[PDB]
Amino acid sequence: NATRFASVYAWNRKRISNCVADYSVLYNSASFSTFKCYGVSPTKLNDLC
Amino acid sequence: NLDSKVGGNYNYLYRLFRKSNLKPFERDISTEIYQAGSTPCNGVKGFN
Repeated sequence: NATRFASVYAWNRKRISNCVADYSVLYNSASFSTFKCYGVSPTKLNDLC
Repeated sequence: NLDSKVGGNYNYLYRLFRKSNLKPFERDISTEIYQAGSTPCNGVKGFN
């Protein structure tokens, strides 16, 4: 939800550790245009750690 | 030297994904489209 991002080569990385993730609002909420994700399903990520 | 074909041999088949693991000495011949991941996609391939 950040206002301004960085460039494609200027891309910034944010370390995520010691956190609990809720992926229902990030996927099933239908607030995003599209997603392409290989090797794992979006619903599996909630039961996988 | 026999069963191999140029460009792959598609006669034989294998089921990569299934809703559950088969018990020993059990046969499932179904070739239809079923649930792959944890989200039921209701038949035809799609929806991850």
